[PDB]
Amino acid sequence: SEFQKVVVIDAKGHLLGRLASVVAKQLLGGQKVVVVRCEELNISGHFFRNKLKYLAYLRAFHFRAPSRIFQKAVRGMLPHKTARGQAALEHLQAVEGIPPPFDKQKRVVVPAALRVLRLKPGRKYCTVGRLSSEVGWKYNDIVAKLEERRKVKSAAFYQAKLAKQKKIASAKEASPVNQKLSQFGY
Amino acid sequence: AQGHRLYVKAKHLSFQRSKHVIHPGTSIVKIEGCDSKEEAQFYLGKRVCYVYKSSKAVRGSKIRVIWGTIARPHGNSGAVRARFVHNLPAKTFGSSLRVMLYPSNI
Amino acid sequence: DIYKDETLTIPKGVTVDIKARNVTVTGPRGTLKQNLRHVDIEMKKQGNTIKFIVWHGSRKHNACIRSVYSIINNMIIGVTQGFRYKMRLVYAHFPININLTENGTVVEIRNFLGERITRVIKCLPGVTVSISSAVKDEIILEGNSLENVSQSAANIKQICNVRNKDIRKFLDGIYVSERGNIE
Amino acid sequence: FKRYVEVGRVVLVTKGEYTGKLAVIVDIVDHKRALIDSPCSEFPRQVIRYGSVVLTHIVMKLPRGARSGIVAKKWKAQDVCNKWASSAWAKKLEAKKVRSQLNDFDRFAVMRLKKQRREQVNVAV
Amino acid sequence: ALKEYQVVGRKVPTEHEPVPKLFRMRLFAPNESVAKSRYWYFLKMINKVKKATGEIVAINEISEPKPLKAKVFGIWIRYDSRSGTHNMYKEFRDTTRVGAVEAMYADMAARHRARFRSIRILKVVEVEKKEDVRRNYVKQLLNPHLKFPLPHRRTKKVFAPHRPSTFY
RNA sequence: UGUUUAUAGCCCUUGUUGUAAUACGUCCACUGGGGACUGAGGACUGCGGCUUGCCAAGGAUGCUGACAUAAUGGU
RNA sequence: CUGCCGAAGUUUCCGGAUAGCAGAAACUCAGAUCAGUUUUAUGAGUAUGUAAAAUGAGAGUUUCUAGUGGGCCAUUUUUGGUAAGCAGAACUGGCGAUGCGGGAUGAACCGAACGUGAGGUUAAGGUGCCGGAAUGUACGCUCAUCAGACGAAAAGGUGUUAGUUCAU
RNA sequence: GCAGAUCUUGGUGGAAGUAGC
RNA sequence: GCGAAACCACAGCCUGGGGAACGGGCCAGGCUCAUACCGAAGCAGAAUUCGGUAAGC
RNA sequence: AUGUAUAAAAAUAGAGGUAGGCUACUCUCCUGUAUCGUAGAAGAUGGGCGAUGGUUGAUGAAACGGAAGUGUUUUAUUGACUUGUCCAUGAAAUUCCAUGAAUCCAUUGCAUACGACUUUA
Repeated sequence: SEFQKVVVIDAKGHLLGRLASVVAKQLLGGQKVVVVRCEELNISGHFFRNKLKYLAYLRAFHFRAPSRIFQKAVRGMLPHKTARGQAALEHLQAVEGIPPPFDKQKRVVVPAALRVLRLKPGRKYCTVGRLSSEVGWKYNDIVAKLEERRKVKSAAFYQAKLAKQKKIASAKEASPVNQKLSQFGY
Repeated sequence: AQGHRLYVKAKHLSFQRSKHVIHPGTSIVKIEGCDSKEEAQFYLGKRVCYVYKSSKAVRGSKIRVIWGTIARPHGNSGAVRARFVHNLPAKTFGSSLRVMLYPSNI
Repeated sequence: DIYKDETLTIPKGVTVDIKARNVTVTGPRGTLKQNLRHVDIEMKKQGNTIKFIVWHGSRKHNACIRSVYSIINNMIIGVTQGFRYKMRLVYAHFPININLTENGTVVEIRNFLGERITRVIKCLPGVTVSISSAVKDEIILEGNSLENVSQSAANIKQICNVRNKDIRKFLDGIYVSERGNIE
Repeated sequence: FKRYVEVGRVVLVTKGEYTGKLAVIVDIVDHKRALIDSPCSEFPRQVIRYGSVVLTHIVMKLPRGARSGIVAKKWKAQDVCNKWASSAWAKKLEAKKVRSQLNDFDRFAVMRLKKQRREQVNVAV
Repeated sequence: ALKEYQVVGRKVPTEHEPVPKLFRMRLFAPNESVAKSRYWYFLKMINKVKKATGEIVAINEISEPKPLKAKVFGIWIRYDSRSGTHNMYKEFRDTTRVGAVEAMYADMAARHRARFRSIRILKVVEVEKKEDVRRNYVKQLLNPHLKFPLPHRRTKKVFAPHRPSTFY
């Protein structure tokens, strides 16, 4: 449906293949896509299954960061040999965690890629950041530490916004104009 | 603020192509906000344009327009087929478009 | 089966809350926290009855439900009466010296069949190990977690293992003798 | 949980030509299909799949396999109508339905209306 | 969509036999062309009666008398496989006899990778009595306390703003 | 649990209004819109429909503009 | 340079003379004949040939005059085979003179056979992304820690899924 | 009436400012 | 400082598959004796053996 | 460019808000088809009434924001705008779409295919 000039996507609980396919199609549509929390990406299958899949890949440059793992999946779904697919890649920014510039921006999700809406209950799935922890990535511990720090600050902002929202909500019914002409569904 | 925007935003996706053969005479246009072929029937026959700019100025204006008209829907997802007075360049894939509300039947 | 439900009677524990798939069973003996979020079994609380129901499950899901009920029952028993395990040391020529540190949290075994290297075993949290005076060379471990006590006993038995020696000839070692409820 | 597939539960149809209508489960054909009915004349007794409906929180006392006439009498007796409407769910849906019909003039009157309500800002005044 | 067709056929009269025997069959087909062809397969398969020496005298579609009442149907089939000889009996719960056969054709294809041509349904009978049910799932469906959680439905409108509720 | 309309009802059969409704199939020389691509031919002949004339009937004409002194194109 | 016709690649006797295939001319005919046709029935042994109804096309010549006078693959039939494969003939078309859509790609596979174009609709194959097209619907099966997706292979499995049957 | 004939005649290149003297 | 000649369709990274070579052009992609460990074996212990794991040597 | 408008986390197989004193509450979810914003010759000139508030610009600012803080607020004063409710004029014939250091250098050996290298200078 409606689009935006730049899109920030929260990759928590999103399947790797499903999200990458939607992102790759959006990149070829000229949109600018920024994917945050790339280390919480989920892949269907046992963590043993993906460990050997990555270990087989280890046996070019074998990138270990979860963000570069996601970029590899997106890269394969683009015509990177041509200029059109080259420009699409430069319009994508995959990062782990939520950096400050995208910290205070709305983060949308893709229901077609969400694990809960796409994976059978009880199925074993592995987290990309957790999977990448035993392949060479050594920043998982600190990335989590900033994440809780960001969550505390984000929660404090939400309480301030919620407390402020209570003021307009209380004053919403105070004005008689709301009740007088609420026949329009508003 | 609030501009004018008497049109609908749209994107140029690709030409009417098979796997290995392209037909630049017809372009596939995604009118964003339209999600099915039945919804696409409203926008059939409307005037679509590609507004771009060139560094050289003509008559004191640096804006050039290629006019077209939406012909028929394409697929089940509301994408439409548009034919322009000049075939759209291949480099305008993913570029924005403007779908007017005229000619109107509402 | 549309839904397979296993019903258990809530014990006299003060708290039997299982909110957020975490069972914080608190009783007179103490409070024990267990995680059950890894099993797709719905837990319903109604008075003194706790029901684990699996809907449209398979044999593995049904098997996990039975294991979950057994785990919950073991936790309830440990939080109410506790678990006590007694082990008797066996020696043939060189007596084995046992030392308790940090209120029995650390157990040191020395002179095991003439060994000059002392083996140190750290017990699991919530389990206290003491030497019973009723029986010589007897160690009694009491705790609220049956699994922790069993794991500690297995680690102690594995530590006192004869290597490159005949099992039939050399019978010296430490093994669990008896286990049961403290109360 | 709060919602279960049981005889007498009021469900809301969300797919097909009866989208947005209200119905009550009468029989349980299978874990994928169920028989429903409604007191409204335009809604006939039919078998529908659980993918085309969402269960509301309203549960009403029905014998299994009740006919449409008995269901309609029980529906009126148990006062199911305007009880679902009392829920904020129906009010949100009804507001959405009324909003969809709104034409341009009504939209213009709304903008002036919400412009007046906005300037109140009597917070901390 | 399958349709239950009642097909009556007989051989053409000749000097040897003044009046021929009348054979009636009930079988399921999407259109009357398939039903007539399948009916001729069974008679040749059974009575060894040539199609060229016979004719179809009556064809009639049959509708469910009580499509608003849930029932249990017992279905017997014959299987043509690598071995080429098998017979099984299955039970399904639904409201329409045709619906059971469509569901029946689904599971054989899903499990045994069977085809429409191989299966030759001998008989379909409604099993009204609860005791006569030989299948556990139908028996579970016949208890007075039928209430179960929702099976997951895994439902353009891309880029949702908020996390979906995905709950009741 | 067993029970038989009660202090809920359900199933079967006839009756039942009835000549029900609906779905499906099929048909209308029944009708109302929206979109796109083409305008070949060059007096009159013909086949038809209305009422000499008229017409949607042997293939596009009307009404407008702007630019032309750029657009349209070409290389 | 353009346009229009257009093979054969092999019977048979034997480097050949024939023939066949493809054209030219002159003849007589549409009330005459003909057919990689289907029948009917006679017989003969489900087929067989012959004779006489449907369907389609106007047909039959005579004369002389270019080229070919290799095969490959595939289908079916085949006889023996024989580590097993295979080999051997024969039967029939396609390519060989032929581009096009699909098949990742590819000459033998699936569709389709070609003037220059506009519009429409399809075939085969497809609709997550690369890629035009449903991250369609309704059922199920599958968890692999090498699936699947496009011979050790038989079987074994405290491997499942549906289970059936028989015992209690 | 030419693109071919390890074509004929003429001109001219890269190798190369190389091998080298 | 003076100064050639042979040669010259054009080119110039791999990996596979592409049946006829196909790579240089085409299609999809990049640019286990010992011992360490334990297990089993009377292996009395020493002496160790075997079994695997294991490419460190 | 054409509103280049929107910061919880979290489960989902339950969460959040709301409230009482973690135990008992309640309500909402069932997406954003939401919310904010939006009227004027793209937005004129005055008269007002009514807010006497709101919308903001301008500078003078302090606080917060490491991560990639580079932006969130708090404002202080002033400048205007105000369609909040109204009026009086005005904007058109374009009279149907086109819009100063460093290097070289010298020194340098500490170096060794060649520079490089290495201080000094």
